[PDB]
Amino acid sequence: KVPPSINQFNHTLPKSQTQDLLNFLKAYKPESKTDKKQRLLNKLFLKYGINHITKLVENKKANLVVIANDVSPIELVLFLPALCRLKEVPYCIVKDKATLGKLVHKKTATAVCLESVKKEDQEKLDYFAKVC
Amino acid sequence: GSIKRFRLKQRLGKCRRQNRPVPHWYRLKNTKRRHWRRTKLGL
Amino acid sequence: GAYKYIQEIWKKKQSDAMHFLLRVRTWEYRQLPVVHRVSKPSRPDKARRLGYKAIQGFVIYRVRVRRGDRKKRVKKGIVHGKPKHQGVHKQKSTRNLKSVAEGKVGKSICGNLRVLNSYWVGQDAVYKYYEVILVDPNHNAVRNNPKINWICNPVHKHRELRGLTSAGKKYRGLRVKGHLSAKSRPSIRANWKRRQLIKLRKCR
Amino acid sequence: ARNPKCPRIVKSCHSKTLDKYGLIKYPLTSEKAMKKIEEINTLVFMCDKRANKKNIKKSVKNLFGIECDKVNVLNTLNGDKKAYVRLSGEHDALEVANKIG
Amino acid sequence: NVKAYELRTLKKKELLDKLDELKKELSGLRISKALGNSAKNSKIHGVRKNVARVLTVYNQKRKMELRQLYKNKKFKPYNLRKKLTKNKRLQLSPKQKAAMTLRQKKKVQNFPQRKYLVV
RNA sequence: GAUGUUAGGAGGGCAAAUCCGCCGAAUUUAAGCAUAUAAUUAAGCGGAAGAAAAGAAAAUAACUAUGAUUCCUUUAGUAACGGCGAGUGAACAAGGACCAGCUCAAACGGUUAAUCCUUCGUUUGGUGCAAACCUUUCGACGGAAUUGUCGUUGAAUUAUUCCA
RNA sequence: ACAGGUUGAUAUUCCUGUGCCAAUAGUAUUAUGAGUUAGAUGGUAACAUAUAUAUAAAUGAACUCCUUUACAUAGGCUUUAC
Repeated sequence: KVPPSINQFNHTLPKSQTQDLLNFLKAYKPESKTDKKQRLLNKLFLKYGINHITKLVENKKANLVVIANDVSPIELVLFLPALCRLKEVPYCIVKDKATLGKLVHKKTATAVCLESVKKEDQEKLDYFAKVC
Repeated sequence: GSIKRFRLKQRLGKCRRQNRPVPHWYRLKNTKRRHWRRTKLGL
Repeated sequence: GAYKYIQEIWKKKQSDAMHFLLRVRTWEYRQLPVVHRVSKPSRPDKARRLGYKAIQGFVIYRVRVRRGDRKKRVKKGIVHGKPKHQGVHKQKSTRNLKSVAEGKVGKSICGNLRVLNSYWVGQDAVYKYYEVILVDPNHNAVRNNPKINWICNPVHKHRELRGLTSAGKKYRGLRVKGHLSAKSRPSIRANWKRRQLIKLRKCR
Repeated sequence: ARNPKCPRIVKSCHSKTLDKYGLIKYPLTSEKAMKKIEEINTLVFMCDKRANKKNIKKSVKNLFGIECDKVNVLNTLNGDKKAYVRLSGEHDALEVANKIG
Repeated sequence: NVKAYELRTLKKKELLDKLDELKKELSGLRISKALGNSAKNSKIHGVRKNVARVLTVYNQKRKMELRQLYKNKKFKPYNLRKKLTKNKRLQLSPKQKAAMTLRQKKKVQNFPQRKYLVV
């Protein structure tokens, strides 16, 4: 027998829906190491990292949150769907942990949040939010 | 015995060598001395 | 923020989700061999809050220790002293079980490292399972950092074997100051020795 | 497999191994040994304890014109090795013995 | 009989050749000793001490040559690194020991302890 | 999680007076002895340093209040414990010696982790006969690091004044 | 692995004779005999057969199945050796 709070991490988005959401996020992948150096040399973005994400959710800086399925200690993500619902932001649990890491140039990542995206795509972000 | 192990044989030789009396010219510039019969090596 | 939530979630315990979870963890541990390295801290909140600092040669070890008394060690079940000491069965060790657990990793097994600290993790009737944080001092990351640096000094080998861990501070009574702990403070032996110490001067 | 990123430790010195001169220390000059040289063309040599027969045979050929048919050895009480080196008919012992002593 | 400084200039082949020659002479002295001869028994000591001297010069020359080859590099063989105590080898570098956190550095820079006098 | 004579490193043992953990008696005392006593001793076993341990208030006081730790002088053979027998037995103040403070974690910083490390290198020095040490900034290429490194120590903002 | 001899003191160990056992790499030559125009024959049978400086050589993998190694005590009988 599995407790509800633990149980809710079983039901991800559908695979096709997941891919579509991931693809939509993809272009807002943060500034990468070589690029950062180039920018510096001359003279928006997806925010990650669990502590930072909790603050972003709390302060309603968050607008859409994507949560990884299967971090090894459940506790470090356990509060997050509940918190997101309470502070009233759309959240989605996505199947693949590694890919969310790839999306931020890391070997793994826990959650990723999108505060705002370009005006031309705002409707699509609203659609993902609606699905969630 | 007839047989020995090499370390033991070498040691028996060492004791034998040790016995040899003080050199006669040296006295012209002993107290400690193995004797076989009544004073066993034991090792 | 994140760590606060996880702290409170672990704080409740006998809440359903945690209780299920502890049982599952305890099951896994009951299978695993007695001392083993773990990938990254099992309880991030407690470990980080305690000694742990993530970058490079800080390593986690999970250790299993047997519960209850230890029994008096006298052979064949009889003690030849006075009746006051004749009791074999109910005798109780001075070190806490947590300290023993830090010892079991701390001595030969992980003996490159130095034990920094240790946190609770989980329990069953047969075993208590503790996680021990240990740190290397022969690798640059600890040598360079001005923070935490001290543990590389030669004078901090084997803290867990000397009562110089949080558990160590505990069973020596060093945790509680004030009049209530009285004689403990400069060391229990040292304090006894000072009180006994009988002093004379040249002219009296 | 193996790939050391630099040598672990380097021996600087000339070799501390037991050399050919020093391996064989000196001919034996006992009455018994003189007799053997005379009668059966066999030369008696004192050597280091840690010598082995093959090394003595090579060494003797290098150090003298001797070629060795068979080499018998024994460890004395005193700590010195005694090697009976039986000469081959390729040369005749007496002259070679006379030349060395 | 010969003295170190005269040896030190010489080429390595010549030095080794000289050593081999002395060894042969030494063997000859021993052969004499084993026989009934007494005459030259005193001379062997001289030869042996000379042999020792030749060996010292060659080994030293090699050591220098090896050190000269292994300049810089951060990765000498263990033997050529410092032979200070185990306790010293384990220990921190002074540079590392000295180093301090930035805020502490700021604090020391702003408020150094100072020299002062009174009425 | 295994596996590797993979690359760099570490631990083992000896030494103990002082020093730190354990574990732990009895002879003895009581004119006997059983609780006590001997003793948080001896033996046993583990671990350090040139000293260690302790240390920066979950302290004491009940005053006109003191103010990290250690030690000395002391309180004190006292409060107290104890077949309330034998015996055992503190603390606070006070006089001194010395006199030193601190940082993680927590909060805060995302128009960009500002961190860290190996290997390759590269230069401003200084010593030294040489060996060699000792300072010195600057880049690569790997990794590590958001399952949390780094900065900050509520937050801006004025005048003043300092330090690199 | 045996006999004889030999030294002031050793010998199945030295000497002389005679053997025996174990190794005996790769490559190329040679010589030794086999089989072939990818593996010999005999013997009714039990079984036998290579006498070449040398009885060398009679296809055989995986996988299997044995056997020798390898065994108590007592009592007599019998054969050979000394």
